[PDB]
Amino acid sequence: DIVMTQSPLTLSVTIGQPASISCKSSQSLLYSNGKTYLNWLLQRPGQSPKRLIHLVSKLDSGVPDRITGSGSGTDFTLKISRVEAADLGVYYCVQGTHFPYTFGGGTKLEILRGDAAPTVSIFPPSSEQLTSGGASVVCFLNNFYPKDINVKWKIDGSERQNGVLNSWTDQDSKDSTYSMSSTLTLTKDEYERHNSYTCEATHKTSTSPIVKSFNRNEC
Amino acid sequence: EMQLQQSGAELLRPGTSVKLSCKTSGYIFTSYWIHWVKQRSGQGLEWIARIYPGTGSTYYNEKFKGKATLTADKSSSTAYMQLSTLKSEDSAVYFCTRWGFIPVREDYVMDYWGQGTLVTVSSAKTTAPSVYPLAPVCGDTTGSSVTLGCLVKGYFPEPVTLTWNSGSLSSGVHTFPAVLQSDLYTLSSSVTVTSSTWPSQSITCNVAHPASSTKVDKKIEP
Ligand SMILES: O=C(O)CNC(=O)CCCP(=O)(O)OCc1ccc([N+](=O)[O-])cc1
Ligand SMILES: [Zn+2]
Ligand SMILES: [Zn+2]
Ligand SMILES: [Zn+2]
Ligand SMILES: [Zn+2]
Ligand SMILES: [Zn+2]
Ligand SMILES: [Zn+2]
Ligand SMILES: [Zn+2]
Repeated sequence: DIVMTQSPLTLSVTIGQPASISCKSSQSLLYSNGKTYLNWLLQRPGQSPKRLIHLVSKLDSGVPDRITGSGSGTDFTLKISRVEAADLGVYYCVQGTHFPYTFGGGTKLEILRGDAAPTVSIFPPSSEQLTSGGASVVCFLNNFYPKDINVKWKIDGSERQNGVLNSWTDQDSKDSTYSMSSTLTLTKDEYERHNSYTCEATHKTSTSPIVKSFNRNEC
Repeated sequence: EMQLQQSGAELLRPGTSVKLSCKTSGYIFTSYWIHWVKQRSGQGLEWIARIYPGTGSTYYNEKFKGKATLTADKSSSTAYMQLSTLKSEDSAVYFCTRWGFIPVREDYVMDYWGQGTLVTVSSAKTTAPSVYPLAPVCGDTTGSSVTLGCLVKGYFPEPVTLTWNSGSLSSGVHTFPAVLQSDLYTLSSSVTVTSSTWPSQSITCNVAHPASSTKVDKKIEP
């Protein structure tokens, strides 16, 4: 089967700048009728894929002409002349010249924006949960940029690595930021044996770790 | 308005089979090829097969012969894809699409896609979630704006539906992708409002887990 190689894997571009994605094939995509069946698709976050280009350079209806396609043989390029927020998503090249049809691995386009420091919120276990014998401490690190962040949990000054569950959202199409959730789950008994619970983050926007904590006690 | 509606998420036991449906409308069903595409773990697409409903003619990617069987009910404008003897690699999202390539014209008409059908191959048991309200103590963000949360934990399988104030409150909402651990998923959502809204006016977390027919609303009380 034809192997389709796309590069780069991810590109970060500021709104207003140009972008270009490459797609290489293991066989020429020139069909015996002289047509080259190479398509480009865009899959926006949480949406089905959509064809942008067909026959190497022909734009599908309703597709902005900021998008351009070119190439031949085994080398193809998709270029966006001026990036806009709506261009966020994963781009794929797919060939139809050789059966079976094969796709490239995709290129994630991410919007490069000004660095943003996380807004951190920490939440102790709910009464409801403690009643069941469990206790989760939740920490939200909302709207930061770049995506690269490291969070550690500390209980009474020592790092706790076991029982942590992290989740990140994709880049927000409203402000181009990221958000992440970190949950530390313990037994009700151990939860009630400690005092301070700290959610600590390491991010580009600060020379020292970003901190949020609470001391559980009574009254 | 051309539309393709696919069936809901499926939890299938290993070794069994499923029949996925793709209901279309807005165009002449028998005159266009319908293709099925598979997507695993995010970016990673594969072409499965195509059927021309008018004649019932089909073409399969070798890899899927014996795995997928495509049919189409002209009387209802519905295409179907049966997946047989499911195993690990079959867990994925499947899309149907009126791709739009017209062989005779050697050109294309617009592609319309279904929303996708998630198939989970597992023998793990269906479990209802526990919804926990997250009121701030330190997650207050001082005055100005306060952020609340909702923790949905210990459920199986995906998906779960979470809205705030029945969908009324959609801005400043962050719902995180569920994470699987020990055969159960955990999901959380945060909502940021002004100090003026909460606690003055109520904020409620709405959660639904179709697989276990669970529907619960948790009011974030201070
Ligand atoms: O079938 C062959 O062997 C010969 N080739 C052809 O007839 C041309 C097919 C062109 P095209 O429809 O662009 O095929 C590629 C192709 C088809 C469907 C698809 N999809 O995502 O649904 C993705 C890619
Ligand atoms: Zn060939
Ligand atoms: Zn050939
Ligand atoms: Zn200690
Ligand atoms: Zn101690
Ligand atoms: Zn301690
Ligand atoms: Zn021509
Ligand atoms: Zn065309």
